[PDB]
Amino acid sequence: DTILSTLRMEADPSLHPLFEQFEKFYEEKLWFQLSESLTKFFDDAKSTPLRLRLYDNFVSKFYDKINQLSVVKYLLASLKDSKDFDESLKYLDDLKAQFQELDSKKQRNNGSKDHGDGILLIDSEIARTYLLKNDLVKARDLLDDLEKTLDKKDSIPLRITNSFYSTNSQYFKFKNDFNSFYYTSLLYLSTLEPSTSITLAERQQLAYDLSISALLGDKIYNFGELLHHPIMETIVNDSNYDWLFQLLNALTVGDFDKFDSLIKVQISKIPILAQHESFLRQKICLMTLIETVFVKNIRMLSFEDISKATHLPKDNVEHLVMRAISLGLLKGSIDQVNELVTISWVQPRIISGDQITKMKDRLVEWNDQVEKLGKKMEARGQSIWV
Amino acid sequence: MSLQHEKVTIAPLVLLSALDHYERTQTKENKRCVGVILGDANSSTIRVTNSFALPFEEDEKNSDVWFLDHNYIENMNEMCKKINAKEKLIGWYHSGPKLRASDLKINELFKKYTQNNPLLLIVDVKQQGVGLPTDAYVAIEQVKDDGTSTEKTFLHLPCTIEAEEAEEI
Amino acid sequence: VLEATVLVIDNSEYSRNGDFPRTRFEAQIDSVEFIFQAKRNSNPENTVGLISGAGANPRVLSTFTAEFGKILAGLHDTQIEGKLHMATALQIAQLTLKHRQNKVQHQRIVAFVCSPISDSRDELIRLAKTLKKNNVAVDIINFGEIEQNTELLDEFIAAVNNPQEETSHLLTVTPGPRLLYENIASSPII
Repeated sequence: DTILSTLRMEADPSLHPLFEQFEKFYEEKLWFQLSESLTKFFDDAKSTPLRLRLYDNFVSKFYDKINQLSVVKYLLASLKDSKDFDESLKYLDDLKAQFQELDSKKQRNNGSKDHGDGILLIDSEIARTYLLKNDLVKARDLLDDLEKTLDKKDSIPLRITNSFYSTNSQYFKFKNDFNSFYYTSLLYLSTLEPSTSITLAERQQLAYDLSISALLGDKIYNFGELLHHPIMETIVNDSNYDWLFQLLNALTVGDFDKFDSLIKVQISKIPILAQHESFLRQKICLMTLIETVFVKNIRMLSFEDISKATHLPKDNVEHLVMRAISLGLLKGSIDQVNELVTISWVQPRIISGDQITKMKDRLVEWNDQVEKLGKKMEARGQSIWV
Repeated sequence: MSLQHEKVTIAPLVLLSALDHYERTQTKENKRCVGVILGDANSSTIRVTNSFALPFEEDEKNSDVWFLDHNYIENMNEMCKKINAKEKLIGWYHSGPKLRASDLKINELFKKYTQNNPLLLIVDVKQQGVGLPTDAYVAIEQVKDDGTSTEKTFLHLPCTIEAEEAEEI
Repeated sequence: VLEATVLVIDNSEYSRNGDFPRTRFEAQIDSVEFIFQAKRNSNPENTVGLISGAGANPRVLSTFTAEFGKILAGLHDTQIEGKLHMATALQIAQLTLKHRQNKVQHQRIVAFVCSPISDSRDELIRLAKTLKKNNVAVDIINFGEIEQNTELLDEFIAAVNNPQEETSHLLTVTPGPRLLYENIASSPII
């Protein structure tokens, strides 16, 4: 009741009944229902002094009675704003020491799991702080150890996937590895859980970063996956980042003049995009080439058609197809004496509803041909089919 | 984790034991029959060699009301080891006719008894098929085809019926 | 008396709580100990079962057995996770009672509840009447969320309420500073 009394008035009155619930559940060791309300108020932004003090006071008693997920989460909420990364690392090391003291040995029933997953989350947050500490190499090594542990734990039960993938995404963003950030963020979004979707603004910024990386990523040449994903619902309506959504739509469609105007206006929004403007123009050219190949069809092409459909001169089409073949978009072969660019298997695209009917009709024709051939074969050689 | 799901080989004895099991317990329609698929593994080609009956029970209701005896698996294991120590549990089979809802759920029960990933063997015991009535389904985790959370689901494997010297005769 | 029984222990997150020192989980394990010992003393021929009602859908830990070693090993390897889908657990327990090795032992069920019964009331009454029709005897030992569970526990017992058959006995003992198996020794058992 002592520290309970001290923390009772060190907050807002709206949070005071929560303190009463914490005190009531502490009386008869109902600490799981206490942790429910602890999570209830910890997620709320009102807990800025509470994250600083209530954790280190309350949970110091109940840290060895509750599932370690909530225990580590309560400390994580505290370290969402602090710039005490030295003492934050010391806090994480203390958490490791306590978990490797209780779960070290003397395991005698009482359920439990030795709570290795909490240790994995703690190490992931150590890597996160190291990234905040500009420990890029050390953070990378730590997350390598984390993925090694991910190989263990016999297909780990989610949760740790969220923190680990978020940590790798943050590392790739800080290292400006656009393709790695894109893939890791997509994996994290797929592995996201419905227990909490953190701050809507933070997830909006994450979607913004994902769009930036997709636009500035090398091994990405189809933005359909991002556009029709629930991650885009965060800025499916906002106008502050509507410019990049329009630019992505132009990228997919292949618009040139609209792309030029949008890139001119928004080149000053971030210097990161201004640095890689030429890469974005090459992305436009490759978009146009792929869409023209997929629309005009024809296993062959011509230099003039590519030049007209990509706005590049008839002398730079060759390098364009060089990049296209090297990046894996196509598997063709050039011919310059007579400009007759030859095209083979093309990068696959998501199939729409209309394409199903044509493929179904072609299937029907193929199956009818096969049936006719089989009927002829059976009829002709019935004397030996035994 | 072992990747051994490239090829599956079944001796005819496992399959005929499946048919005998189905015709023995008088299973009517909608009543699936399940047993264990004792064999040898740890190589690329998983090989099924011997089987036995299991007291699997399930009401045609909520998929979680499935019941299966835990002691029977180990009790059969001990006797079969006494008869032959070269045959180890490598999963389970059900008496067809096609994949059901609880297949993913019940497979996890055999995770501890098995050493590698448990093997599912569908047996067209009532013989509606035209080709081979057997197909393998190893439960593996891969990303969703709809761009959603990674799912631990079954994967079809090329199963070929092949006999040894003892059973070919 | 030859009496095949199954013990539906609860390992839900609410059952992790510690109103009974040390925890409701440990108290349930000790009650399972006492019930197994008492059934052994009454008649060693009786077989006991262990079914856990939490950890996603209920998982059978051991079939109808009379040996403490295997179930006790199972008790050490059942993590306290998930919620208590008591309807599915009761249905599974009914399914187990069909496969008694001794087909003469009468069906008995003792279920441990430490979480709200958030199940379909009509479906619950249907399950209770199905259990009564199969002459299945059910006992529920309530400690924990008594304010809610006792709304459906009495309904269960009034739906089973075997007059001449094995009568269902309800226990809703409020958490008290006495030993739990001492509380369950007299009222529900005898």
